[PDB]
Amino acid sequence: FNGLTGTGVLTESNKKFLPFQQFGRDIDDTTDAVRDPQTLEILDITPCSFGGVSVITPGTNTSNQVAVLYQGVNCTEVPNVFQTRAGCLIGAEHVNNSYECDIPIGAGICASYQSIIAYTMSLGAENSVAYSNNSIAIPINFTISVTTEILPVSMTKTSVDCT
Amino acid sequence: PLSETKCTLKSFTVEKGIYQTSNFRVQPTESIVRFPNITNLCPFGEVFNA
Amino acid sequence: AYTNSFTRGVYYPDKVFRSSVLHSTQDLFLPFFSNVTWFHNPVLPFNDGVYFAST
Amino acid sequence: MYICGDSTECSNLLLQYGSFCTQLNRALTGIAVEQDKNTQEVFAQVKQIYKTPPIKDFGGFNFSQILPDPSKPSKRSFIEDLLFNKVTAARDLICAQKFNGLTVLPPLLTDEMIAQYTSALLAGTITSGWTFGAGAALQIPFAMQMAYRFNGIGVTQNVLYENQKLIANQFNSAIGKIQDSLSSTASALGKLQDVVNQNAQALNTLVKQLSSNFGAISSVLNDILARLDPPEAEVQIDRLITGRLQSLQTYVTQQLIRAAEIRASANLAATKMSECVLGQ
Amino acid sequence: LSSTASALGKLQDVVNQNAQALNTLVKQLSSNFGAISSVLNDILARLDPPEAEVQIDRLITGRLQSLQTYVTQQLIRAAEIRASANLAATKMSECVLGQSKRVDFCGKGYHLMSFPQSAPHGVVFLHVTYVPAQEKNFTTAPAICHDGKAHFPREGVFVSNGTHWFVTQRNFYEPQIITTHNTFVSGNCDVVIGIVNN
Amino acid sequence: NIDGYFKIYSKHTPINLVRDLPQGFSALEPLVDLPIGINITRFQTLLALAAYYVGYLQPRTFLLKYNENGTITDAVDCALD
Ligand SMILES: *[C@@H]1O[C@H](CO)[C@@H](O[C@@H]2O[C@H](CO)[C@@H](O)[C@H](O)[C@H]2NC(C)=O)[C@H](O)[C@H]1NC(C)=O
Ligand SMILES: *[C@@H]1O[C@H](CO)[C@@H](O[C@@H]2O[C@H](CO)[C@@H](O)[C@H](O)[C@H]2NC(C)=O)[C@H](O)[C@H]1NC(C)=O
Ligand SMILES: *[C@@H]1O[C@H](CO)[C@@H](O[C@@H]2O[C@H](CO)[C@@H](O)[C@H](O)[C@H]2NC(C)=O)[C@H](O)[C@H]1NC(C)=O
Ligand SMILES: *[C@@H]1O[C@H](CO)[C@@H](O[C@@H]2O[C@H](CO)[C@@H](O)[C@H](O)[C@H]2NC(C)=O)[C@H](O)[C@H]1NC(C)=O
Ligand SMILES: *[C@@H]1O[C@H](CO)[C@@H](O[C@@H]2O[C@H](CO)[C@@H](O)[C@H](O)[C@H]2NC(C)=O)[C@H](O)[C@H]1NC(C)=O
Ligand SMILES: *[C@@H]1O[C@H](CO)[C@@H](O[C@@H]2O[C@H](CO)[C@@H](O)[C@H](O)[C@H]2NC(C)=O)[C@H](O)[C@H]1NC(C)=O
Ligand SMILES: *[C@@H]1O[C@H](CO)[C@@H](O[C@@H]2O[C@H](CO)[C@@H](O)[C@H](O)[C@H]2NC(C)=O)[C@H](O)[C@H]1NC(C)=O
Ligand SMILES: *[C@@H]1O[C@H](CO)[C@@H](O[C@@H]2O[C@H](CO)[C@@H](O)[C@H](O)[C@H]2NC(C)=O)[C@H](O)[C@H]1NC(C)=O
Ligand SMILES: *[C@@H]1O[C@H](CO)[C@@H](O[C@@H]2O[C@H](CO)[C@@H](O)[C@H](O)[C@H]2NC(C)=O)[C@H](O)[C@H]1NC(C)=O
Ligand SMILES: *[C@@H]1O[C@H](CO)[C@@H](O[C@@H]2O[C@H](CO)[C@@H](O)[C@H](O)[C@H]2NC(C)=O)[C@H](O)[C@H]1NC(C)=O
Ligand SMILES: *[C@@H]1O[C@H](CO)[C@@H](O)[C@H](O)[C@H]1NC(C)=O
Ligand SMILES: *[C@@H]1O[C@H](CO)[C@@H](O)[C@H](O)[C@H]1NC(C)=O
Ligand SMILES: *[C@@H]1O[C@H](CO)[C@@H](O)[C@H](O)[C@H]1NC(C)=O
Ligand SMILES: *[C@@H]1O[C@H](CO)[C@@H](O)[C@H](O)[C@H]1NC(C)=O
Repeated sequence: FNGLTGTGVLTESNKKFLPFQQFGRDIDDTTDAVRDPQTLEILDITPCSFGGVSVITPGTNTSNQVAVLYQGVNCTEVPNVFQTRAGCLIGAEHVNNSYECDIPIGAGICASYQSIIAYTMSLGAENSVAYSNNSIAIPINFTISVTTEILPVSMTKTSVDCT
Repeated sequence: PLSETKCTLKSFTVEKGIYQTSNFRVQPTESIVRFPNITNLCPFGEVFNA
Repeated sequence: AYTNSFTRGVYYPDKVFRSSVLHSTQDLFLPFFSNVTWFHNPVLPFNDGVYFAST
Repeated sequence: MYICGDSTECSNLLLQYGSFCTQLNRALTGIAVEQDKNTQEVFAQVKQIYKTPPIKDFGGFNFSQILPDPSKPSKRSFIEDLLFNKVTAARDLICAQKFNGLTVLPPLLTDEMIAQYTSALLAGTITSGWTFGAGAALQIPFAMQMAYRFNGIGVTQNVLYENQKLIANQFNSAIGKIQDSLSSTASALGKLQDVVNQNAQALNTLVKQLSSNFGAISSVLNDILARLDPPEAEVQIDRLITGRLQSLQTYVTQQLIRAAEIRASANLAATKMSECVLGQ
Repeated sequence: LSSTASALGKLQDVVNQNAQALNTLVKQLSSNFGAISSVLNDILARLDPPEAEVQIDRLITGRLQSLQTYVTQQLIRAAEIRASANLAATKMSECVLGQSKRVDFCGKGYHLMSFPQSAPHGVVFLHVTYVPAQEKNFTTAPAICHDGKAHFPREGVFVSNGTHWFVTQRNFYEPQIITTHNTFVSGNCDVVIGIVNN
Repeated sequence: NIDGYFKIYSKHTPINLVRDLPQGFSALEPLVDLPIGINITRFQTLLALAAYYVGYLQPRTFLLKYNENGTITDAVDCALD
């Protein structure tokens, strides 16, 4: 603009600069607005859409097809499609059913193989226990179950000669 | 994308999961230089035309 | 003579715009609650910068 | 992008600096997955999502203060709303990004799912007692659950039924008192407020660090590239890369330490849930 | 355990993390951190002492940075495994050498004995727990009064199969005839809400 | 003076006091800058037909408050107390 150099998408905004102020600044000290020196109109600057790309795969041992997630961005501007609070999904078909979360997408969405379906994860099977101020439930039989849990207690003792 | 996942994992077999990959940017399509108006030109006239 | 400058001498140090933000700066300023000379003439010194006001 | 964005020269100059940019992403991804595991571990203990009966003959006890509010859009349980309002984003449209490569990922479980989990735990505790934490959920009149919990501490059952009228009033008044205390006291939620403040402080110090000079002639990559020649720029750019990278290392290490202590806290919270909520 | 894949995922995770950290550490040895070359022998054969001292210095500082990053992360991980080992020791002492009353500390359900088994860099427990099933539900009453005095059960609960009233322990349906031998009295039956005659 | 630039700031305000500078907050917005490139060490006032004041600046750190409209009305003189 004058010496202010940067990259971003521009837009006129409602901010009211004083007559002498040339450009705005953010709380974190990043440029946040600019005054056009020809027509003196106040512009607003937003960073160009960037985000990380993730690959959702059921495993090569299962199938060589995957679904891709573009974090954060909007499907309208990505150069089956499904917009989510976590990002844009492509290659995964959204279904209204719910299931146990196979692998997590984010914001309550999970994906799993079937052809890669994306669904709102189920917290569990619902049931209402027949509560009453008068009735109690007692078990007439029992089962013995053996559960196994694994804990690490140590790790390889490595020494690196610094010199 | 599957091949890129293989490359980033450095394995020809990938187990079930979600993996990350290099990010992307909406590339800038042009440059925009916006210096203010030209004014108060130097008085070169007389030296060259007096 | 002398008079006390209470909370005057604040000036926008740069051409930047900040909204609702609290900023910090290092710059030449007139310290708050400082002595100021009352004048009705002579040639003053000029250290690096001065403050002036008039009724 | 954080160390130096849109600069091919600096990108190359950093390329031959090693595989650091992989270790940091790996550590942060591990931290994120650990956060997901923390929430799942604390809350996802019930197998079946129970739900409270429509009718509320709980022997005079009054859980309306803690049970989910049907009228509310969020279905949060009145007190939960007070908590959410007291504490200081992708809230409306996805905008969790900044000019410098810093992004925030969303949690696997949204607040609605956490609220459903806590509602299931409340319903199980109210109707079935501590049985649902062991096997099939066995319903039992809540007055009788309190009778058996009295017997646990070492007071005969009769001490309850005779005082049931008074005990119900004490319980309800105490719950209302908690509501009022949370509304009034200022530093009540300091423990959560401090973690959010610490994370915001870490991010802000990380971003403000970009404007630091680190002994280079300027703080902007494009500025340096413009004003000096390629080799002098390279030696100047190198100083910026080292400083930026060291700052990022410090941030990652601080995050790892903080995540370790938060994991300890989450493990303690999971133990408290499992023991005191699902049992006595 | 034999069939399921990733049954031992936690020990695998520990080993994978350690091996990955070492692999990164050795890989960093290949990077030149801006020096002329990433092999000290190459620099020493190529350059004179005073000039080589610059390249050697840059290489040394880079390698030292990588090594201290590695050791810091290793300390973090060691603290994590220290916490895990403390938890494992507590579970050993409380659930193997005893019977944990604290619920769900050792497996779902009410806890019976437990058995330890060794794993390469960890321990595997086998928690034997008592889990009820086949739940029949009855009607109950907090107390029953008889001759004007209220009776409560010494241990167990009152239940009726629809026509007759019984005392049973809470965790297993064993009905018994209500006698003055397994109940105790406290006052008359006006203050008790929900009392029944019998 | 700044390494060749001569800066001038100013403000106006009507007051009731007649003794000396009143209290209240006043932030000086800038006027145009002059790149003269020549030192200054003295100065004196032109007069016509008496009630003016003079202070001297000093290096110092401050905390400045901006409101929603970008105007400054608050300050902390960081060595006052
Ligand atoms: C810079 O020059 C442009 C072009 O002459 C000016 O734009 C004009 O501004 C007037 C108002 O002063 C408008 O009525 C015209 O419609 C504008 N025309 C165009 C083509 O822009 C602009 O105002 C000048 N600004 C400065 C600061 O000198
Ligand atoms: C309690 O549960 C056990 C386990 O299901 C029952 O034992 C089974 O009984 C059936 C019918 O006699 C046999 O066919 C099975 O072989 C038994 N299983 C085992 C593992 O031995 C038992 O009958 C149940 N008791 C009650 C009273 O319901
Ligand atoms: C000096 O005089 C020359 C010639 O008279 C000027 O150049 C001409 O200017 C007129 C009016 O702008 C143009 O229509 C012609 O096309 C120009 N001709 C040439 C050959 O330049 C010139 O503008 C005057 N001033 C200066 C500074 O050179
Ligand atoms: C449970 O307690 C709540 C308040 O703790 C009761 O709700 C109040 O009811 C009274 C009488 O109808 C109203 O005047 C209040 O406005 C209510 N308060 C709120 C916050 O809604 C509720 O009635 C109690 N339930 C029972 C069964 O006693
Ligand atoms: C992706 O972008 C679209 C629009 O580009 C968002 O949908 C709405 O679009 C209309 C028309 O442009 C706007 O007036 C609305 O404000 C937009 N919605 C919102 C919430 O702002 C769509 O919401 C975007 N994706 C996401 C996940 O928000
Ligand atoms: C536990 O009690 C419930 C409630 O009485 C039983 O379920 C009811 O069974 C009757 C059978 O005549 C039905 O008419 C009701 O519609 C049922 N109600 C509900 C809410 O399910 C249940 O059968 C009892 N438990 C067992 C194991 O039988
Ligand atoms: C509830 O239990 C009582 C006691 O066992 C049952 O009454 C007895 O039933 C047996 C078997 O039919 C008879 O041999 C006895 O003569 C009955 N009376 C007594 C005093 O034992 C009663 O039938 C049970 N009720 C239900 C609905 O199962
Ligand atoms: C369980 O709740 C029911 C319903 O609230 C109670 O039944 C009421 O008992 C009173 C006793 O004075 C009667 O006046 C009502 O007519 C009954 N209502 C119905 C619908 O039957 C029952 O007493 C409660 N039982 C216990 C043990 O608390
Ligand atoms: C249970 O026994 C009590 C006590 O007898 C009954 O309550 C009253 O008892 C007095 C004295 O025995 C009688 O004169 C009344 O007729 C009884 N009834 C009432 C309503 O006062 C009670 O009715 C018996 N049954 C139940 C279901 O409680
Ligand atoms: C900041 O500036 C805005 C306008 O740029 C002022 O808002 C006006 O306030 C007055 C008084 O309340 C209203 O009558 C106007 O409708 C508002 N809008 C406009 C466009 O004038 C505001 O008062 C200024 N000060 C603060 C502290 O916000
Ligand atoms: C691949 O899948 C098959 C079928 O489920 C299974 O038998 C086999 O063990 C799997 N192999 C690997 C390496 O996971
Ligand atoms: C899911 O439900 C929506 C309506 O909310 C409907 O438009 C869509 O066709 C449904 N798709 C599936 C796969 O059920
Ligand atoms: C400066 O002002 C203070 C406060 O009124 C006063 O005590 C002091 O004597 C003054 N000194 C001078 C040199 O003006
Ligand atoms: C100011 O005076 C110094 C000597 O004290 C001189 O070196 C310098 O060039 C002068 N600068 C200006 C702008 O007058």
